[PDB]
Parts: sequence; C-alpha cells; structure tokens
Amino acid sequence: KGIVLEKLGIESKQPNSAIRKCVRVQLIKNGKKVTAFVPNDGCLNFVDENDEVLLAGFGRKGKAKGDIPGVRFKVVKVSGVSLLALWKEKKEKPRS
Amino acid sequence: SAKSFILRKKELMKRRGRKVAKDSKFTGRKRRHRF
Amino acid sequence: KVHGSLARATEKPKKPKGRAYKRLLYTRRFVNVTLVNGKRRMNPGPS
Amino acid sequence: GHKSYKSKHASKGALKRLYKGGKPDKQVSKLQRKNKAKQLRAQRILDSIENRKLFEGKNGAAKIITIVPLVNDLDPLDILYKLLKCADDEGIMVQEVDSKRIFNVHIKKFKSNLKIIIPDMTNFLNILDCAKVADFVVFGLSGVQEVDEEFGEQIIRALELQGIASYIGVISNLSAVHEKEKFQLDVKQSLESYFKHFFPSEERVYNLEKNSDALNVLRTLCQRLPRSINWRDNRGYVVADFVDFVETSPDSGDLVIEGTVRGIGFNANRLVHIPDFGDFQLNKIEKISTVFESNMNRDTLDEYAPEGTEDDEIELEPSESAIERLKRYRGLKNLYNCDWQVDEKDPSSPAEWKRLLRIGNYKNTKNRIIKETKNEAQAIAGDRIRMFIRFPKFLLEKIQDPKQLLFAVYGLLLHEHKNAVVNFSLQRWEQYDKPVPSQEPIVVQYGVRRYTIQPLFSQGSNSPNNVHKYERFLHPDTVSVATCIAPVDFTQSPAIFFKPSPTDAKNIELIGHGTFLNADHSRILAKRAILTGHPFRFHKTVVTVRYMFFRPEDVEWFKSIPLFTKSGRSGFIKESLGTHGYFKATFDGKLSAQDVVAMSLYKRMWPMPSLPWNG
RNA sequence: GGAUAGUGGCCUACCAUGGUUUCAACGGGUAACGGGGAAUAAGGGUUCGAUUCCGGAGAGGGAGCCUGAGAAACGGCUACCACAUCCAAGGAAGGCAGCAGGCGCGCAAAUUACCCAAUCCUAAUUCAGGGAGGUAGUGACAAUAAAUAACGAUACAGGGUCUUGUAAUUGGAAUGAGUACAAUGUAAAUACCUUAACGAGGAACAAUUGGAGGGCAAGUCUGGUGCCAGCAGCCGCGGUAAUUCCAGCUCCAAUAGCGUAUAUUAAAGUUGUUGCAGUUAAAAAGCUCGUAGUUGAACUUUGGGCCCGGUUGGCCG
Repeated sequence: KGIVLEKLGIESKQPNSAIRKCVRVQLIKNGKKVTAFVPNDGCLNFVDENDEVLLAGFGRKGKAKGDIPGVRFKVVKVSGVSLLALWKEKKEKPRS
Repeated sequence: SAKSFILRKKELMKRRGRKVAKDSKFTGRKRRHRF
Repeated sequence: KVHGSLARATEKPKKPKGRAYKRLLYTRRFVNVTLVNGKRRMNPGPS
Repeated sequence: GHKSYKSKHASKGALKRLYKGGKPDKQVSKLQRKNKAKQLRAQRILDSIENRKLFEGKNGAAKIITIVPLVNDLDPLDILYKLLKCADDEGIMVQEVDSKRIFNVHIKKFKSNLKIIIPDMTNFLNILDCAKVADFVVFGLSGVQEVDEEFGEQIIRALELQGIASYIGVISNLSAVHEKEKFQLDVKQSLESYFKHFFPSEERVYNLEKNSDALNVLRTLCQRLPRSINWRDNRGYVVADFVDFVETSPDSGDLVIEGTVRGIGFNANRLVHIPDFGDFQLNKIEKISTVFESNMNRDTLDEYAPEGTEDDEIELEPSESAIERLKRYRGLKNLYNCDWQVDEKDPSSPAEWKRLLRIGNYKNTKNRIIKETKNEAQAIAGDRIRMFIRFPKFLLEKIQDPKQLLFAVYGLLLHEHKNAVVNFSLQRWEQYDKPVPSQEPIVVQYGVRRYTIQPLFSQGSNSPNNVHKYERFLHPDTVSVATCIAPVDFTQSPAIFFKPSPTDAKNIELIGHGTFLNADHSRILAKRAILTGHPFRFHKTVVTVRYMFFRPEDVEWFKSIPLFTKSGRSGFIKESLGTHGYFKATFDGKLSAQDVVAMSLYKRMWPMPSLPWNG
C-alpha cells in the first residue's frame, strides 16, 4: 500500500495515442518509490494526488496487451475501494 | 505494431502446415477493455 | 445504478441454469446437429 | 567474415580497446540487526504519538463532529442524546436541551473533547458548509422510511465529491420495524449494502439500540484519528465560538473572533475568506493558551493585480454582411498543424487581459507556495487564537450567533485573490439528461470559494499546438474541460457545478463535478465556422451555388480560401455569376443537388471574468 | 575438602599439560523453538512445519529470594533499567505473549455475548468454583451434499407409416428458498430434523467470474470517434508503431463459485544418487609430483551318495 505522489504522461506516442500512462508512488513501509501501472483511460480521473493506493505485481506479459518496460506494479485499489468495481460503476471513490 | 506481428507469424504456420483460423476486422484489437 | 435502500428484504428470456443448462448444450452439441458443413462449425456470422 | 573470439568475461586486450577510449562491505550481525529494528520502530512510535498530540482531549483538543441525518423523519437531537447516554452523564444533556446547535462536550470516560455541530435542514448549502469544516461526519439513517431519491442521495454525493473526512453510519429508528431480531437484521444488512455503495470503506453500519455498539460509535469518534483532506489542510481553518464587533472607523471596524486554529498554520500578512461573505485582509492576531500584527507586506484587496500592467454550420442572412463578421479569422487547414499567438491584438479581447498574471508552470509554484506557508506561519495549528479581522460595517446584518449557525474562517495563500485564466475538469452528474450551453450562468464551488461563472467548454485531447476544438453544448458522455477566468487555487481542490432554482426543495440544481486542473494561458480554444449553400445549377465543369452569399463583393474577397464539401470533395471557385450569391465553381468530381457547399474557417474566443455569488 | 537432594572442575587449595579439529574444530548467519507431521505423486525426491498432540523456554529487560513436597513463580515479593498512573505536592500503585477490547503496525486476522448442562480439574469436598472448557455472534481460511425447473397437448421443420427440434401457442401438476401455529432441540435460547397455514408463471423467487494468432475452447461479427499529401470521387475501399481509441453482438470454459498477486511443487533429466553436461553452443586446471579423501587382480569345502519329513500343481474323487 502506498501514497501516490504525481501522475506521469508515460504515453504510447505523441498526440495519436494509445493512452496507457501511470503514476509515481511511494510505498508506506520501507519508504521506497516505485512506478505503477493503471488500466485503460477513464481511471485517471479516479486517481488524484495522495490517495493511498493498494498495488500488486504485474508480472506476466506477452508481445501484446501491455508491453511497457520498467513497470511491474499494477494498481489494484485506490482509496480503499477497487479499480475493477470503480471502473464498472459499482461503487464511488470518496474524495480524500 | 501488434497487427504487424500477428500477421507475420500467421503465414509462417502455412509453411509449417498447421490449422489457423481465417481473419476479420478484430485481428489487432484489444479484445477486452481492461479493469 | 444505485442499489435501493430497501431492495433487500433488448430483453431475451433467460437461459436455464445448472442441470437444465447442460440439457441445452447436449441437445445443441450433438443429437440433431443443426448446421452441417462437413467439419461441424460452431459459431457463424451471416452464414 | 571471421568467427569471433568467445569468453564469458571480456579479455584484457578487449578492455583496453574500451576503457582507454571507498565504502567496504558489511555483514550484518544479529545485534546490529536487532538494534536497527528497535531504532526504526522507536522512531515510528514517536511519530504516531507526536501526530496524535493534537487530540489529548483535556485542554488542547477539539474534534469537530457533524451529525448529518439523511431523512426528514429523523431528528439529530435524539441521535446525539443516545450517544451521550453511554458516557454515564445525564446533566450534559439537560444543559443543551433548550436551544443549542454548537456543543463543547467534554468526555471524562475516554478523556476527549468533542465539538458537536448540527446543520440546518432547510438550506442545502448550509449542510454542505458545515460538513467540510469537520473531521468526522455521522450519517444518520432510517429503518422505517426509504432515503429520498432527489434529496437524500444528493446530500451524500455532494459531500462525496467536495472532500470528506472519516465517517460512521448509525441507525436510530430500528425499533419501528418488527421486534424479532431476524427482521431487524434483514433491514440492517440492506442499509449495510446501501451504505457500502456510497462509502465502501465501512462494511458495518451501527445500531444504536445496543449500548456496547452505541459505545462502539462513541469510542471511535473520540479515539480513531481523522482522515485528512489535502485542500482544507493546506490553507488552515478556524472555527469561531465568540464574535464581537468594535468600532474604529465610521464605515468599518474589527470582528473579535475567539476560536481555535487547525490546519497548516496562519500568518499575519495573508488574506482570509469567510464563506458567503467574501475575502478580507488581516489586522491583528493574538495568542492565548504573543501578539502579531499585519505589517507593510499586506496583500491588497483588488481583484486585478495592478503590477501586471508592465508585463457547426451557420446559415447566412442576406442583410447580415459576411465581410464585417469575418475579419478576426484565419484560413488554416489543420488543427494540429497550425500556429497561433497569445498576444494578438483583438477588439474582442478584454482590455483587462493585460492586467492578468501570466503564470509559467503550475506544479512548481504549487510546491513552492506550500513550503513557504510551512515556515512562515505564526499561528500554529492546534492552538487558541483571538482573531481581529478587518470588516466593513454594512455586512453585520448577515452575521448570526455562532452557537446556532457555523461561522468558519478560512486562511489563504499567496496571490489567491489575483486572477488568472484557468481550466476546470467537468464530468456530467448522474441522471442529468438536460443539455446546457457554454454561456449559461453557473455557480461553482471549488475549494471554499463560490463564484458565478460562464466558462467555455472544450475537449481534453492532447495537442502539440495547445489548440483545441470548441463544443457549443456539453458533451454527454466523456469528461470535458471548461476554461475561464477565476481566482487561482494552488491546491488542485475539487470543484462542484450547479445552478440555483427555487423549484426544488433545495436552491441547487447540480450539473456536475470536477477538479482544478491548471492556470493555463497558453491553452487557446478555437471554433470552426461553416457557412452553407445550395448548389443551384450544374454543368460539365461549372457549378452554380445558391444561398452561399448575397453580395458580389463577398464572392470576390473569399476567392483565396480553398473550397470543400461535407461529402469530402475539394475544389475552387471560378467566377461570380449573379448578384444574389450565384457564382461559378469547379470541382474534381460530379456532385448532385443533395450535396452542400461549405467553408472551413476558424476564430478565437475570449472568456468572461468571474463574480462571487451570495444568497 | 566445601557445596548439593545427589554424581561431577560445580566451586576452592595444590599438582600435572592437557582437550577438539580437513571425518570441517572454533568463529559467523539463521526473516531457527525441536518433533509427531503438511503440500506436491510414475519412482527417488523438493519445499514447509508460529498453529488443536508431546517436549523446551518466557511472562517489558536483567538479577535476587520468601513460602512450600514441588517455584529462581511474575493474575508472589525486593532492587536496578526502560515506560507509565493518581493526586490535597507529603506519598501511593504498576505489568492482557489469560478471555473479551482498544491504540500502533501492516497486504493480513472476530463479541468489552451466555453457562458450568457436557469433558475434566481443584478444595475441608457428591453440593462451591473454573474467560480451562462448552453454547452462540462475526466468519466465501479450508472441506462435504446439491435449487435456479420437469411433464403434456396444438401448428411448422425434419429423420421418415414412428422419432426429434422450433413457437412473444397452450394446459394443468410437483417442490423448497421464505414467512410460521406447534413440537423436537438447548443450562436457557438460535439453528438443524418433523410439520397445521401462506408461499412460481418469467422485466417471477431473474448466477456470476473470466476468456476467443497458437497455448486453447471459442468469430470469412457490428456500430461510432481521430489521422492519411494512399486509390476512387453519388458512395466508399485500404492503411492507422490509435502496440486498436471507445462500445456492442456472437461463441467457449468453470460454476455458488470465479479471477488476480506473491511463495512453493509438478511439468523439469535447469541440481541430475536413480538421472545432466564440458571438441565446435556455459564449462577439462599450462604441465607433472603428492597428503587427506575415494577406489583397489585372482586365490583357501567344490562335488557326489543316503534316507527323512514338508507346500504347490495335477492322473485320480
């Protein structure tokens, strides 16, 4: 579980974009800072600054479906709710 | 360049001699918008 | 979209579920096979 | 070619072609390992205690608690009296039964201090105002009536998006449903799943019938630390308890605010905002648990900074002249392959645009302005301050007794009152099918300031030229960007969008919500202009267009702009045939009468200044 | 000799100079309590074991001791150290790694409930007591069993006078999820078992989680958005390092379950004792001597004869 600091524009390319960009997050226990991975766009409005996300490893990769080098920590939950349920309009994220 | 890769290996298995499904306009699409 | 406060006390009619759903597959898969092309296709579009 | 030499580690000769072109290691012994875990935990446990030094509720603490029932058939008074029953003190409820809304409750069982605030139900903005100041919101639910569809859920969602601290849900009406506990549990889980939809962190809504569970709420308010809100805690905030007005001038005086200070810290030189009153400057502060006064570095009260002066088809009407309306346009071809300037001379540009701040980067000065207020704060948060503020006399008719309605005091940062053109994020509210234009008067609450605004809608797609397409109407599905002039907020505080109407129970029609994005003047919004016409006659190479123009001078001046059609066929004009707009043209293909002749031409928009809202 | 309940360098006085080790002593690390055991299955193995049983140790850190058969005891005392409580400012009281509970930590863990009715234990003792234990609440850790429909008639499509599918066609039967007299149950209740009464015609009492170049099971599907110095020009087609930009349809698998993350095991003969490899792909010391280590030619009562009593198949019954 870690505190998000800022969100990066690690974009596929310039304007004609496959939007998969994510954030810079500091883990709360060891104090180390890592780079995260969020799913498809429309979840970036959920993740503001200082939301205390819960993130897990990304791990498996093919030659498609996400080929971003240098990221291995997908974000599973933001502000203690979810990202699957928050994207599919099951619940709502409280604002800080 | 995902569409370039998926076609490139597909006629390779013509020459190797195995079954492969014939294509349409979903070949290089994200089949699932993610979480 | 929101769950009702007192809820817990096109449209196509639903498929059967459980044991009766397997009855639908067994009828569909092989008893009286509907479309036959010699290789037993399973999901065509506009023919 | 030749077969290469191979080795796992590179050869010494090969390093010479490459290269020519301290702290010793440690093996941790157990006692060093055992000491380091002790040293990091002992530093951790000091961090928890020192962060909890704000809430030893004997002298220096005040937890701000707001009871917000959601049903009109639910009184916050009995909710409060049921919770105070578990402190084994009956006299505290006797002293507050007559007429009180602000309670300084001292608890001797848990050694805590609570500030209890009950908002007025007749005003939706008052409910919104009392809750953002607090550190805890208690949502009172009903066991007998369902939540209001257009009133109760709107209270939750309005609090949901503007920022909320920690929360506890309670039930006081569970006796009304059938007395068998199997029936009370069936309705309790229904509310548990209902509250989980809105507030997902808590998977248990509390019943006030059981005195242990009534104490479970009562302990949790006093003991568990409140969750912080970034925008509120970055500027400081003061809850008033006593207000007294003195006379020093025939037109203004000083209010004596006796209250406690929480947040980040206050300075004598900074400004202040009182909700639904406006912005003012500091006069004097005093410390009781030294004396600091506003020196010559005061921020002056003026909406425009004076020191900045040194730095889509349209049908054409025959009486309307195409010359006079189309002078401020440019004839570019691509939205992503064009150039524009921000300092262009235009009569449509506001005269006070020169008097506007041209801020370079948002996040750098946003980070800069925080650490300045961290070290340049005199009134430390978690103290008692006698607040002497400057105040015009004719507003005393609106201030009321602080023991009945809340009277907040909000600190401000550097250059808050000075304007800069900003862009807001905007997402459509749920079940809002009403379309709105980009010029309708809209009242927006961002951070704490409430302003009337008519911003310009746009799309948030990235562009290298920082030029975007304008939408006449709000986009019904995706997030939009609304760009306007407003006083800047350096906290990226969330914003809520609404408009007043007395038809509803509330004087609020919620439009949407969003966040403070940027103070951007490099971003310019452009509009495409299309004027249509009917191709009247056709030949082998010459087409005559009717209702494209109505004067022969319009045809001659508009010859340079390349001609295209909505079907995607380009061309050029040839000559002016008639006076009423008949003119010859040439095209690459043969077009029929159902096609339309159209032009592509582009302009600028300059947004309108903001005004604060009252009432 | 002293000391102990008692042997003994356990301690003391003197006198000897020994004791362990390349068969790994000694030192160091262990995110190490040991074991019965757990997962993984072609075999051997690899990994795990804080945790329902047995043994050890500790009751914030050390030390000292009273009482007693038994204690270096902490729901005993004394002192020191570290925390910390009360006040009348003189003084007093502490120890939840017992049961509930709370703070802090973290990815990560429940009620400040009922009772000694059972199991056993303690006492002066059938009787008192027991947060030991049991009952219940929370509980998708894990495990067992299997609801979400079955049948008939009419009209079409068949295989072809007897057999299946289709339909906004139709008909009555059956039942528990629920509510609930009562009774069983229980220390008393809840719940299960039994049951008077009510309780099914689909938007009822409506099942989800994933997946479709191969793995691999499942598309010669659809719509919309943005770009093309590409063809054509009423429409469109194609590309689109948009690594498909956003949605939908269809199909497949498992099923009251399903997906993801980390660790580990199988696949794996990538730890190879069974059972790898070293010319050219990782890898044969530059060469020889040589101690431990490992390994070490063949050879000494073999053969024949006698009878005895057994367990297996049968010609036999």
